[PDB]
Amino acid sequence: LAQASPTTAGWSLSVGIIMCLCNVFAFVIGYFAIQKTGKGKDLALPQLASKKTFGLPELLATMSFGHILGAGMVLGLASS
Amino acid sequence: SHSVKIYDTCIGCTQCVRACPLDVLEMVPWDGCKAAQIASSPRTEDCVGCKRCETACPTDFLSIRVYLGAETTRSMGLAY
Amino acid sequence: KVSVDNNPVPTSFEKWGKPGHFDRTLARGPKTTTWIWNLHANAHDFDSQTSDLEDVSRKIFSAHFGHLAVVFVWLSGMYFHGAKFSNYEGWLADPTHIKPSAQVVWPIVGQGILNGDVGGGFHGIQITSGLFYLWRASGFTDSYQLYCTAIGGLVMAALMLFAGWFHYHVKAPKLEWFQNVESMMNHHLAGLLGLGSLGWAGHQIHVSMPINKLLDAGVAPKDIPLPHEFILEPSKMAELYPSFAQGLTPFFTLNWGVYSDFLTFKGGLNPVTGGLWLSDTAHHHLAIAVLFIIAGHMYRTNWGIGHSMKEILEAHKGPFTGEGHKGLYEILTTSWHAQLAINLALLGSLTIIVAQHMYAMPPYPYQAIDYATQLSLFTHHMWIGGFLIVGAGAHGAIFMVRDYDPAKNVNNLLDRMLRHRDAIISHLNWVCIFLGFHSFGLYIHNDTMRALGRPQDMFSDTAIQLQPIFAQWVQHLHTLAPGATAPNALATASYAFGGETIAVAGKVAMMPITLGTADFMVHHIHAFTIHVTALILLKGVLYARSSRLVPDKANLGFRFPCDGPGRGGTCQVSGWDHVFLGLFWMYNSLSIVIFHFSWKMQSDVWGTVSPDGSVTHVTLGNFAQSAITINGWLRDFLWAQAANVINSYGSALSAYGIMFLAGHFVFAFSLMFLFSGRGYWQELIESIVWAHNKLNVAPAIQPRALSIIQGRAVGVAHYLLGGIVTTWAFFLARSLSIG
Amino acid sequence: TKFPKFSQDLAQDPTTRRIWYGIATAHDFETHDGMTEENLYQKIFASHFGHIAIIFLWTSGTLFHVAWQGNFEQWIKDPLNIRPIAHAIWDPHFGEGAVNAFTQAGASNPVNIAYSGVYHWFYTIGMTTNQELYSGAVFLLVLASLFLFAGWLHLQPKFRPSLAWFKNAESRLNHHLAGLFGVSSLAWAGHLVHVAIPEARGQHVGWDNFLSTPPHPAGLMPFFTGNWGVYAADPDTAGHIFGTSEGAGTAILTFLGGFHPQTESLWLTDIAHHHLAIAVIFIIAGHMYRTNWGIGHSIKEILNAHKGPLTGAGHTNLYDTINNSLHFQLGLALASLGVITSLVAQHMYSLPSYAFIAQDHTTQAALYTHHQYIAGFLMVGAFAHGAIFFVRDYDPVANKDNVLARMLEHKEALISHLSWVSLFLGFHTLGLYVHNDVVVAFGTPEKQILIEPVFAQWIQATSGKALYGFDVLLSNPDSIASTTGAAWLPGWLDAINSGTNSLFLTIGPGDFLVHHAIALGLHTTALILIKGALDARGSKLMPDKKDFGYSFPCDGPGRGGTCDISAWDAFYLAMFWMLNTLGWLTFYWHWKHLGVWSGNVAQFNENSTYLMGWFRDYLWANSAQLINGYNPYGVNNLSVWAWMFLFGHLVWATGFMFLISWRGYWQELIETIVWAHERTPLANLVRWKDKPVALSIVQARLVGLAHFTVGYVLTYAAFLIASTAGKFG
Amino acid sequence: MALSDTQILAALVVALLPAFLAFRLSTELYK
Amino acid sequence: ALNRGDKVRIKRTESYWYGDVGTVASVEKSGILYPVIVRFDRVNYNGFSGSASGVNTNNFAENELELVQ
Amino acid sequence: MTELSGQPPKFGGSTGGLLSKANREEKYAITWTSASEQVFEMPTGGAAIMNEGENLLYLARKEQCLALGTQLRTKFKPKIQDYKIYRVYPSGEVQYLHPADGVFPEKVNEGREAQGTKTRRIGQNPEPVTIKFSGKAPYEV
Ligand SMILES: CC1=C(/C=C/C(C)=C\C=C\C(C)=C\C=C\C=C(C)\C=C\C=C(C)\C=C\C2=C(C)CCCC2(C)C)C(C)(C)CCC1
Ligand code: SF4
Repeated sequence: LAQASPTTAGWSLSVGIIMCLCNVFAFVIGYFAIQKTGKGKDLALPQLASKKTFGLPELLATMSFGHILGAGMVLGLASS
Repeated sequence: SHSVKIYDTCIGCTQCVRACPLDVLEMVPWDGCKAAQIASSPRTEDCVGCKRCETACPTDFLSIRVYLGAETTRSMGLAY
Repeated sequence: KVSVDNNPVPTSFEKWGKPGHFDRTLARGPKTTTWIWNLHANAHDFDSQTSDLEDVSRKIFSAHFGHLAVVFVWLSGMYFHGAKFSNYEGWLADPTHIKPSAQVVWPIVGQGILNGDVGGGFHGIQITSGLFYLWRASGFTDSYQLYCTAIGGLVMAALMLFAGWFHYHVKAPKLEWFQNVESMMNHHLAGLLGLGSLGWAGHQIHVSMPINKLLDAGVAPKDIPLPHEFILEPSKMAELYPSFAQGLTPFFTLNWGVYSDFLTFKGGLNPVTGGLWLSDTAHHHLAIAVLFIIAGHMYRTNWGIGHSMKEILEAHKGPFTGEGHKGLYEILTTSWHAQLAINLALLGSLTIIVAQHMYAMPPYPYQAIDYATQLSLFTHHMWIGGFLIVGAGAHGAIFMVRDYDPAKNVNNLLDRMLRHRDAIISHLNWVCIFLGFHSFGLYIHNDTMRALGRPQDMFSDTAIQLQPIFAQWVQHLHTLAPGATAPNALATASYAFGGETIAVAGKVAMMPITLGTADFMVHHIHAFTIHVTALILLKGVLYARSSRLVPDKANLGFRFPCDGPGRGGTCQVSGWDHVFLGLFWMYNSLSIVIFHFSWKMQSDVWGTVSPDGSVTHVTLGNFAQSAITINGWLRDFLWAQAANVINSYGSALSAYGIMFLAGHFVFAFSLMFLFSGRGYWQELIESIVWAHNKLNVAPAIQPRALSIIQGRAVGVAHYLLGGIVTTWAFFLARSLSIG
Repeated sequence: TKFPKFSQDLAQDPTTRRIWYGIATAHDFETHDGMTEENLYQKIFASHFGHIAIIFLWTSGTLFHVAWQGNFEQWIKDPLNIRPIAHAIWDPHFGEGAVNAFTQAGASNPVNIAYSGVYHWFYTIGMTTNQELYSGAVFLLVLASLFLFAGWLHLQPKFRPSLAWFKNAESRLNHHLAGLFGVSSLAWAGHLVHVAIPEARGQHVGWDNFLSTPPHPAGLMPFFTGNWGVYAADPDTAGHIFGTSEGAGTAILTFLGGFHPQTESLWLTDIAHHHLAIAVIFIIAGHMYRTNWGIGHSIKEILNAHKGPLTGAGHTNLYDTINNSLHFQLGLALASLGVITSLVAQHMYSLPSYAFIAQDHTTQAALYTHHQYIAGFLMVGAFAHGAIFFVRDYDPVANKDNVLARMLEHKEALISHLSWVSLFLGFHTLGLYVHNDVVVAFGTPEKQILIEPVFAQWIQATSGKALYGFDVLLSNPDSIASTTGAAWLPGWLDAINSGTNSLFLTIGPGDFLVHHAIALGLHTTALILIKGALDARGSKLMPDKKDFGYSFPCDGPGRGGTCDISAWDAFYLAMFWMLNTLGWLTFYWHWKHLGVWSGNVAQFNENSTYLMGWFRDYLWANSAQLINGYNPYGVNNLSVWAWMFLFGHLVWATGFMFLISWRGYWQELIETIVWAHERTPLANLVRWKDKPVALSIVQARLVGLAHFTVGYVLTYAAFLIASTAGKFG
Repeated sequence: MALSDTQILAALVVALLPAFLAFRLSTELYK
Repeated sequence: ALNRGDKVRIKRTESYWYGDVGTVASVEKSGILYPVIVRFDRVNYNGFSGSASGVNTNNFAENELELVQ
Repeated sequence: MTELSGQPPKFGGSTGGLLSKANREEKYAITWTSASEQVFEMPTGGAAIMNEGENLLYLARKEQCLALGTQLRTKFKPKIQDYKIYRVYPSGEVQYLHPADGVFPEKVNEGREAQGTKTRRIGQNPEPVTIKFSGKAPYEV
């Protein structure tokens, strides 16, 4: 057998140190990846400090990238 | 040289000189047609035998005829 | 961002009268018989009829809708043929014993002799396309479901026809919806290539898994009911595979380890049925689904994120290249022909990939039982690929003739191509000479040495060896790979690379293919023929615009025969005739590849296996000694395997021989068109006209000769069809009687 | 000057087409510049003597080979079960397996089995030793040298003949009918009387005894006074054995007919009497015309007085055309040679005149198809030269309202009706064959169409056969022609009704069908050559055909397209039809005699009606011993035939090269190759002196056709010889 | 029966002269 | 000599239109070489390879035509 | 005739152009005056950039030069009718070709003779046996 054994979401470490910081890194990338952000259909009117400042499609793009990158993190990290 | 002969049944459509891409035909005055112009070939030693001349004229068995005789690399169409 | 127009060209019936209204000189009438061929010639060349891209592109869109309609009619007809007038249930009750059949023949003129005893209590003609294995893999067990598929396909073909009529006659979009190629790319990677992958992943997980998991055990097809009572009742999934009972919770929590019970990485083949594991294909389709859905987020369409093609094409420029790829976006979003060449070339190579992956790794169950379906499927996909790739060459050439603009491509890549076209043709001629002398020369030397009976200086295993060490090394690497560098694959990728013999009920499925010196020389023959075809099509593309034989040939067009007997003679200077000879080279190369395929797998991997462990090939292993030469190729493959073709008469296979003789007749009739010119028979036709004028039964439409390019077209068509049909007759006649 | 020197038009260009055309037109003396009748006829006469020299030297060479390296006398010791030898083999590339597989027939060096059939010829004339064959070789060698010396002698300025000497037709006809055909046949008849008959009966005639020994016990005076029956007194009976005297009389001239009961040959007494009679009839026929005596005839008077009421002008002023156009008489001569060689081929298998030639089937088959291919070649050339005559030498004002003017007037109806005959015959031949094909494809041969060739059995029965039972006018004694009392009736009636010879074979429906196929090939090829000739001086596409000459590429893409319009192109499309009709003939003949010689005539009587047996029983099954000339185990004596078979196949495809692809693409390719030679380093130090170019259109068409022909004939010859030797070794 | 070497040389030396006089013929017929 | 609308038959024998009839179109001034322009209903061979239509009108003289009406 | 004043066009050079016959036997040249700077295509392959004023370009055959000339007539919206054709020899001499009179042969100008103009119909050609064994041919006479 010897397959790459995964674990369930422990909801104490597997979601916090793994993919939340990955979403943080996705926001960091979204600060320095998209050359042109704010012209979507909805402009994400409730601005904030550094989280919901640019726009809706940038937000969904960087959150989907955070999801796929954290999924890669938790699959390729656990049991090699 | 590819000898070219033109006979006395020319109308004067001037397609005959218009079609040849080697600038060998020329259009000369005359008195036996409505256009008062018969075609002529004063530079016969630089036509290659492409025979587009024989396709140009719409008269029945057209006044111009080309004949393939003694060939020269000048009139054979080479770049060397 | 959509933009449409209402009622651009209304429907009528009057335009069907007086045919040929699309052109300006073909509308005067049938003043000569060449007008009929001119009508049939330009009936689909919509680009030269009109000027702007608008109306012609609307015509293209409606033409695609018509093509989808007609292929849907064909598929519905095939499904109904397999449904009502076949032996699907009787074949499905058993495996290797009964040959399947999907066509009946009316006994009218003695045709009942053709309707032979296929087996299993039926008289008809044997199927070879392999649709039965597809329907068993999908999960078809009842005729009413197939009838439902047929009637649904027919009615949605009618739907497609109505959609095409609407999209051309009522609402036609502008240009602006078409050049938005980013939305095209995103939706095609996303919608077409992704949703189908997810849908078949669901079909394989829900339907194929339990149907095949109970069908391999020995359960009769009429015992279990339909998949819908499966999908209603999850307890059957739970009792079959205990991973279903955990729900979709492990998917969302990313604990995918429990899903490995039905999503596997087994690899190899299935020893029960000879096909691939259905769990492997389900895992495949889900993975490629994820890959394409990710891939469909490349490009900028309306929300800032993504990429634009103009910027990325400007972004690449080299020290040796110059200004770079500027100008590709305009010429490739303006001219349809360039994109057609691209898609046709990649579709042809993709079809070659499809056949080359079918033969070695049989994906469908019970395919490796009968060799006829395997061999016929492989060669048919290869022929389709050859046709498409030569057409890609043709349309690249006609793009360089017609739609190329020299102004907007200053110092461009195409400028460099037309700049060193002489160098490219030169060095490709040199490699052509190299592979010509050093591959066929080996066969001439080998035949000469065998003609003297001195095998001590021959090219064989028992002589001077030309051993393909690279292919053997890669085969050994693939044998060693699944134990070391592929930790999550218990079996191999395939046994075609190398491994142990995999058998099936009664017969053999696939053994490792040893590669001797004969295969080395054959592969060199292949590379030589592919190089020749690439040479002729590449010159036909590059020399299509200008040359220093005739510089103004682009002003004439693409389809012109010659430029007179001057310059020594200019017959077949245009790119059309380059394609006209490229078809012949395609025919030769693919004839060689399918002959090698048939003989190699009739000699090495097929046959009858004994239970003690020994196999027995039909040709008793002669490829290592008789394929090295060429006279042995003439006798041990052609004469030896033609006997089954020419001794099947009065039996159930007389039709294959009749098609064989008719194919030789069609080949011989092609020489009509190839050899002679035009004026000879136009003169002969004129003498016939005088004869008919003597009877005063002269036709109103004046009879004329076919044109020169028309004669070349009809000639290459007849030669190619004759070759294809006689090869098809020989292949099915030999590989159906093998048993 | 530069080669070629005979035309300044071909010495004005640096292209390699100058070299190709200088090879091409070296025999077209009319196209040469500064050219008159005198110079032309002198080169004619020189080239004729050179050719006769080539003929005699070739005969001397083959005779010397069969004398020296052959196995003639060991074949004299037993003449039936020993294969002859052509010559030994000197090739250093032979491995020892091929040496063991080629050294046979009692030889010590590797040899080849002779299939030319000259062994039976030299046996039936009586060349009983190798020294005599050496004497014959040196005799023809010095005779060839005599023709060389005379050919040089006549080209001196003092001995150059006049124009009128070549013009004198009547003396030529009288001489060639009398002093060429008559006295030579008299000499050959005397050779059979005094050499072939005694060497056949066994008694020796040497080079010192012939003047002493008489050829008959009685003298010349019974021939003189009243009784020629002394020479027809004691013929060789049916119990005769060759080379000895039991059952052998001493008659030299008789006409008992039939065959030889021992070896299936024609009696040498028949040949001698025949040659003598033909000598008499040609010597009588050689005295038609006035030459220098005032007695006889004139060509002009007989050819002008044959007028007509609705013919037109009859044959007026033709003498001025035939005597002043060499192409016309060349076409007539080649047509006569073609038909006479066809008759040679088709009479040599049925009525052979050599001992033991009816047993060695390989030589018989090879000689038949040899002379048949020669017939096809020579007489399609006759048609081509007639077309050239219409191109170059027709005279409208000299032949006004002539018969040839009528030919050019009704050429349209002539071509139309050749076409009608060709289409009718081809439609129904193909339809009959494919209906038979489809019917036997379904396993019910009772519905086949087997048309009995009733007229063939009718002429068979009226020629002597009684098997079919029609018994009309010859086999029945009730007719008035049976009780004629002639001296050929018992031998002929024995020959027809004996089922062991190839004469007047049994005829079935397959012969009817294949004869219709042959007549189809005839009519198609005739249509091709006739429209090529009769339309060489006018067409509504191009009536200026006489201005351009005979062989020109095209007349351009104008007027709808003019490719393949010359009469040369008519010959081009003609040659394939000639080869096909010859092929159909030879396949049918070879399969029928394979069925007869094997004894299984039923397979030809049944399988020939449908294509299956043509493609399977003959074309597939007889090729099995062909291809096994070299198995992976070992080789045998059939290696060279199989390898030449594949060689001819490669030649066929390598000519299908030029027969498909035309010039312009090839010109672009070779021009790019010239660019490759230009800019490359360390290769500009040498430059070509003759410009390279692609071949012309007409030359490419010619080389493709020539390749097609040589590959075709090589493959067929190899298959025929190898299969016939394998089946009946 | 048996052949002799002198016969082969005699044939060769009588066959030399047609070659020489044919060379002379080809020389004279070039004009 | 011939007037407009005459149905006239031609005898050049060096043309494609031999043994044909048709209607004369126009006659120009005297002293010209070929005055008689005739209109036919058939078509000659004129055109490039695979052309749709050729020509149907040519001019000749009086001394080779034959009026019929 | 003195010298060919101008400038080579702005081009990257092409390897499919001149060969050894250019410096060996003869080669061609063409000059024209451009109203404005634009882009054309050079008949031996590729696209070149012309400049305003006089431009000098070299070729090896008459077909290439006349294809280029017809391109400068019937491609650009300001029509160019100022192209002249020149041939040069390796001995250093130059010769003018076309238009020799100064106007195109499509039209008619005076000061010119007519040659190769036989006053006979198709069928009035002499029939070949009256030319048989003479140095001429039916088309020549
Ligand atoms: C191209 C041409 C030509 C032509 C040629 C030729 C080729 C010819 C021919 C022909 C031929 C190819 C012929 C043949 C023939 C033969 C015949 C026609 C026959 C017959 C018949 C009869 C009458 C018979 C009789 C008999 C009988 C009954 C039987 C037995 C025998 C006898 C004899 C007895 C010429 C040059 C002139 C001119 C120009 C054109
Ligand atoms: S010959 Fe014909 S094409 Fe030429 S100018 Fe005269 S009428 Fe016009």
